[PDB]
Amino acid sequence: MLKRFPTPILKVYWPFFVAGAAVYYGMSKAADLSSNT
Amino acid sequence: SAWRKAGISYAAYLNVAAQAIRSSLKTELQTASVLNRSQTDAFYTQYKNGTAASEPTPI
Amino acid sequence: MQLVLAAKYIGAGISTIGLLGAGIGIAIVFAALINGVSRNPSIKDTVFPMAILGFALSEATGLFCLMVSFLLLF
Amino acid sequence: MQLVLAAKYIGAGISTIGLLGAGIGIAIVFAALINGVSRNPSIKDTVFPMAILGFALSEATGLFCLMVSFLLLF
Amino acid sequence: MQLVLAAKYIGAGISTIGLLGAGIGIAIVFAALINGVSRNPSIKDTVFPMAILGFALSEATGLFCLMVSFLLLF
Amino acid sequence: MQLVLAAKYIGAGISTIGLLGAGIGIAIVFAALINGVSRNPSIKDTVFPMAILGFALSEATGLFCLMVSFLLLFG
Amino acid sequence: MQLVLAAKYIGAGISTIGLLGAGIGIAIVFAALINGVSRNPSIKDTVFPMAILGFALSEATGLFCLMVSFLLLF
Amino acid sequence: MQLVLAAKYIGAGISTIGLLGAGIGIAIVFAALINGVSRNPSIKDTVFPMAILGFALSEATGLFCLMVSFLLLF
Amino acid sequence: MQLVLAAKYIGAGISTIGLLGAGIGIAIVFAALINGVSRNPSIKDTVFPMAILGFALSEATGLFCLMVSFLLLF
Amino acid sequence: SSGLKLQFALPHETLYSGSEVTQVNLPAKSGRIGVLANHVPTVEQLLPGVVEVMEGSNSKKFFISGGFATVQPDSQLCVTAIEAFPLESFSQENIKNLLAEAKKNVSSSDAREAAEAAIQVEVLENLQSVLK
Amino acid sequence: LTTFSLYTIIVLLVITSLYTLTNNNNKIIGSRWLISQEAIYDTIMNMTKGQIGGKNWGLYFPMIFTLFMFIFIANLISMIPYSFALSAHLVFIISLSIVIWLGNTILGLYKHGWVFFSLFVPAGTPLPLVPLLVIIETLSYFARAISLGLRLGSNILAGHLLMVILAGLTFNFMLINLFTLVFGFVPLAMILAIMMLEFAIGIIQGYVWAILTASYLKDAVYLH
Amino acid sequence: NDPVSSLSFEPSEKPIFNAKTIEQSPSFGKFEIDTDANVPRDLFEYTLANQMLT
Amino acid sequence: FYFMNQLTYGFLLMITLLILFSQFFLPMILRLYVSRLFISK
Repeated sequence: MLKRFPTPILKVYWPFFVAGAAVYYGMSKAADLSSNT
Repeated sequence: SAWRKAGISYAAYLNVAAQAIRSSLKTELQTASVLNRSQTDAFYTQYKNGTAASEPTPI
Repeated sequence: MQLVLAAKYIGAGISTIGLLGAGIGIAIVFAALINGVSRNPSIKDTVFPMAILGFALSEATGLFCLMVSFLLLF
Repeated sequence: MQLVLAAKYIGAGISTIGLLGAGIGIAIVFAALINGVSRNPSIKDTVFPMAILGFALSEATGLFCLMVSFLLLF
Repeated sequence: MQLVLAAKYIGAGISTIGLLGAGIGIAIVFAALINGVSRNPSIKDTVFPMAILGFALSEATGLFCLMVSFLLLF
Repeated sequence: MQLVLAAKYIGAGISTIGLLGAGIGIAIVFAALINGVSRNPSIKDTVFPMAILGFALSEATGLFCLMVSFLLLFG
Repeated sequence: MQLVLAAKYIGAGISTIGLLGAGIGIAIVFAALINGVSRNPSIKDTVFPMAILGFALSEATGLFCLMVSFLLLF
Repeated sequence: MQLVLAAKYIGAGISTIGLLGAGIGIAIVFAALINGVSRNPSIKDTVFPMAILGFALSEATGLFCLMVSFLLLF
Repeated sequence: MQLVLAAKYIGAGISTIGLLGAGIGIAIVFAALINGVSRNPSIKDTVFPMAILGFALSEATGLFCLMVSFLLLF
Repeated sequence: SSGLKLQFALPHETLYSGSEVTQVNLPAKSGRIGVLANHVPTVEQLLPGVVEVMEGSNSKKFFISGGFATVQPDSQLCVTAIEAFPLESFSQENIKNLLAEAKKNVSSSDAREAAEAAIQVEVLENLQSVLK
Repeated sequence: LTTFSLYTIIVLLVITSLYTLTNNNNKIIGSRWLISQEAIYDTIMNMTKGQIGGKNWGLYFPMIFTLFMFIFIANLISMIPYSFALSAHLVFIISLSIVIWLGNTILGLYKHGWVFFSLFVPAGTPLPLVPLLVIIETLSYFARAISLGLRLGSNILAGHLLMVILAGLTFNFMLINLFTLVFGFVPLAMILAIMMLEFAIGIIQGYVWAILTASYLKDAVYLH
Repeated sequence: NDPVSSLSFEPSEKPIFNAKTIEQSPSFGKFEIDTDANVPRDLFEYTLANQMLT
Repeated sequence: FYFMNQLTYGFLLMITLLILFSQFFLPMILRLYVSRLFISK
């Protein structure tokens, strides 16, 4: 039913995750640069 | 009209057209040849080597 | 009236363009008629009035555009 | 009247585009004619007057564009 | 008088758009002609005269547009 | 003296669009030539000169408008 | 002065539209070429030189449009 | 300078229209390619390359129009 | 300044007019794929990727028009 | 080849075996096409219609009962037929109409039989067009 | 808690109460809810074979599924005239397209390295044609990534505003006309039609987004 | 059996190309077929009828 | 502008959906598959 049979969750999904992290670093500085508040 | 799905095949369509021309041909054109063309007494048996014997199905 | 008359003239000039569609209408109606009659002679008699009505309505649309262009002139 | 005359000229120039459609339509009619006669050479006599009528009707659009341009100019 | 002459320049420039239709009409008549000749090698002697006649009729619109552009210029 | 040359340039620029139809018409003639040659390899001798004539004729049709634009420019 | 340059720029921009016909034409040439070579592969060798010839002719029409636009600019 | 840059922007906007012709042309090339390949699966290998090149420079025509728009902008 | 921004707006608007060709092109590409699958259903898997390739190319044309329009805007 | 040769043949007896012809009408599924000399090789289905054999002597006509109109690159026209329409003696209005009226009753008998009945009515109407 | 964040919480509240909160029949059927998602699950699973199949289609299946779920749910409740749908900014749809492309290349650069640059030259286009094609190919890679994000969000914005603009007209019509009848139900009829279109387009554009992001994954994993 | 002579005879063979392969003929291109009339299958059926009758 | 609790949270959402699908209902669909497979045999 919800019997957890292990499947790839992080083993092969790393590239998009590290891409997201590389986005995040800079993704907050873009708002800081264009504060306009 | 439709002779592939609605009909049987191009052969049947052509045969029916030929029978149209022959049966509707004028009286003086009627002869022994057109009578032989109209005449058909074949029997389709389809030998049941395994099964499905048609038993002398008329032409 | 200077600007008004100028705009009326250019409006008639630009409203003239509906004759493009009227002509293409009549033209491909007649072209399809030619193709059909050349591919079947018997059906010519029953396809001719339909083409007649077709380019008649196309010319009616062209006349609508002509009327609109004309009212901008007078 | 000076700007009126200038707008008359520009509007006539704009209105002169209907001959494009008239010519392209008569030419598609002729193309259908010649394709049909290439397929069936026997229908040429039958399609000749109908196609001439279609040519006249298609060129009527160019004639209407001409009369509009003439009204714009003179 | 610079504005009227400027506008007649603009109108003469605009009038040269019918070249599209004239050229495409010549194109389609010759295209259908060449297709019919290739598919029917024995139809040329009767398609060539009407093909040329249709070409001339199509070019009538283009030459008339250029004539009205010329008279606007001069 | 400036508006006249300005309108000369405008008219020439709006006349240059005439070559569009001439080029595409030349090429559609050529396309039908290709189709006919493919559907009849033995008709090439008959079809090549007529197609070349149609080529040059549509080309002249476009070039006359090009000359109109040129006289708008330099005349 | 500045009005002349402004109209020069707008005229060059309008002249740039002349490449659309060249593109559509060269592409229809290769389209017919593809259809023909797909029909019979043997025709490709005898059509390729004249095919690219007509291709270059349509490209030359486009280049004429571009050159007129350039001489407008310069 | 105000009108000069204004008409530079207008000319660039008009010039970028070449991508319309580029897209239409590459698409008709693709359409003919698909039609021929479906009608002739064997021709695919020897009809791929010149089709690729042809729509490539059909897009290069629109790229030339875009470059004209670029120089108008800058 | 105000005329500069005004011409920026109109140049963006007239840059937008180059993507109708992109739409028509992607459409005729998909239409040709439908036609080819109709003729040759088996070749659909092989022939499909080129459809998306041509779609991407024509969309690239349309967004080149977008790039011109947007750079004209902001 | 010099002109066109027609191999019009009928299973009872062949009609033409390569006779020189000035022009041939071939009512087909798409439409009639005039082939008279050279032309291109073609394969086509002959819809029931008047295959008129135009010749310098006369333009004698024949309504075909069906067949295939195919062409060879050597200016050969192989027209295979079954039953022709000799001149105008083939014309017989009364029995054609009688068959059409009597058997349109069974035009909705049984799928294949119904379709063949409708087709035979259609070719009877074709004969009526040839009846004139 | 911005409008985006609270909307995102509402998304997951709906997500769990379709298939996670049935879980009682211990069968493959027994609830038509289960038939619903497995239909969608099967349509994308076979699509995963047809587009990504050959070595690792099932490996990357969930991202296409999760993204399709994300777009599907965000487009369902977006019609009500007060739907302040996705903050009326839709900037994240651009961000999702950017990160999807940016992850796509790193996978390409990781799995191919310098070979990823060979993707710009599929079959031919020799050295004279190499610079033209690599320019078109590389610019295209930026091109359809940004286009994917903007087209979805703008149309949702376009659909939402054409809800309101037509709605204001109906308010004008029903207030002015005294005794006639054909003034407000026909504008109501378009409102009924234009709302079905907006509901419909979101469904396919979610599918289109699913197919597209699938399409770019092929190019990253497989060089052609 | 072929009636080669007025008294002699021997069996002989006539093969029929399938509709799936008449379209694969090397010379199939020179015929301007139309997909509307489904010429391959009609040709195959007519071919079968004629050769079996002969 | 505002991205903190949405994009990182978006990937966390994808991870949660990944769990609740691939660890729960992918095994469920597979389990019914193999269940009926052994039911036949």
